[PDB]
Amino acid sequence: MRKQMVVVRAEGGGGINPEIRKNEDKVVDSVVVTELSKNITPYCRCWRSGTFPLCDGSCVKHNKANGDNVGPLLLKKQ
Amino acid sequence: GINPEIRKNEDKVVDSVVVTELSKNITPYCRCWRSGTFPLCDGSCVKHNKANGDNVGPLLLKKQ
Ligand code: FES
Ligand code: FES
Repeated sequence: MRKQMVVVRAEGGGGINPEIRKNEDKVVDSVVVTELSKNITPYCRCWRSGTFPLCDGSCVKHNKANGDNVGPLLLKKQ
Repeated sequence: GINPEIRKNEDKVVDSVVVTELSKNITPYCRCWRSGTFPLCDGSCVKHNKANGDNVGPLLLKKQ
């Protein structure tokens, strides 16, 4: 959408992940659950985190800008 | 927007998993907000990806 080479990604389209790992056929991440170190580890469901697949709070910025309500998955040891 | 309809009465939709409670060897959790079994993945991602030229997929929680 909007070619200047540079493609400006204007508007919407149907997608939800404009930027992350676009070279991958399908972005899947795996967690072997015994590898968790903290009691609670938040995982990103918004495709905006700078530490994706972890949540860095970018969801907060996305929600306010877009009138959305997404948030992370909390993996808990206990 | 990312989430069309899930739990709009919540200003921020968060789910928790106590990993010792998982039953399947690999349990897929939805990151696309299209699953009919959200927060689980039911493969709606695949249809979404095809329809919208996207490449999103689940988080897989594995025992081994
Ligand atoms: S940064 Fe994506 S869910 Fe928090
Ligand atoms: S149904 Fe949403 S990630 Fe598979």
